[PDB]
Amino acid sequence: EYPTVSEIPVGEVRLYQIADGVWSHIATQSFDGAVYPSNGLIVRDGDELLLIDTAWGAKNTAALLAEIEKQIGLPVTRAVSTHFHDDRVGGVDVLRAAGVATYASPSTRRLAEVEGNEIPTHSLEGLSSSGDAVRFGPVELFYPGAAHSTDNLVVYVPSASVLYGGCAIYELSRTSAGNVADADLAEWPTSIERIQQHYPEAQFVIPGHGLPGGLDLLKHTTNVVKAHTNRS
Ligand SMILES: Fc1ccc(CSCCn2c(-c3ccccc3)n[nH]c2=S)cc1
Ligand SMILES: [Zn+2]
Ligand SMILES: [Zn+2]
Ligand SMILES: [Zn+2]
Repeated sequence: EYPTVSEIPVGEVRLYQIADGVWSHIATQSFDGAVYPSNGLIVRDGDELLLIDTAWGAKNTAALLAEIEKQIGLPVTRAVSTHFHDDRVGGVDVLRAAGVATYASPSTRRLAEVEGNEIPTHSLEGLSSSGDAVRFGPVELFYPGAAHSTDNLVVYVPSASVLYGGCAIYELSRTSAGNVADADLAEWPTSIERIQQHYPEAQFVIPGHGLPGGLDLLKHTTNVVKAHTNRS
């Protein structure tokens, strides 16, 4: 019942209830004549919502907000982008125009600036060192160290045991490394181990793209990263 590319018109968003007061959002985007799904997180914060990641661009992001307004009907007051690439910050202006406070680490803000990407307004302090964790309302934010990118964060919802790995975690179907231009291949397995050691109790693991699963997505990503490392 998890939405895939074939059930999502490009420009539309679906929401998927993972657990109580936790949803993934699913959008699609064309890239290089391919069509990819993309996940984000929505977490109930009392009477308001915390959004994790944009829906990969302004049009998708406006559809996401409209879809939240329709299906949940609670206001999105804050949003966190998990790394500086366009699939996570693309649409930050749309959120901002709708009165959402947008957040990212100084690391992510710096890299987005350098990249010429949209720049979330507010800064998340205390994530600069590997293994750093900080509370952000109904979630914990964790910097495991460099993986898909030097700045990538993961999000844990303690109340629901939902780990959102963002693009540092691959779904099981993805058997080869994705787009690794900005990755730290050498540090990626160690960063996944930090996630393993810090959240052994996670029941649900949501990858940045594709199907959710359990904690084996961590070991899976390790396996894939290592196979890529050994390309010859
Ligand atoms: F099977 C697959 C293969 C690759 C992906 C990733 S599609 C690329 C998304 N992306 C991007 C991106 C940003 C802007 C334009 C294109 C890709 N930056 N970081 C990441 S992750 C997903 C599923
Ligand atoms: Zn990326
Ligand atoms: Zn503000
Ligand atoms: Zn991604």
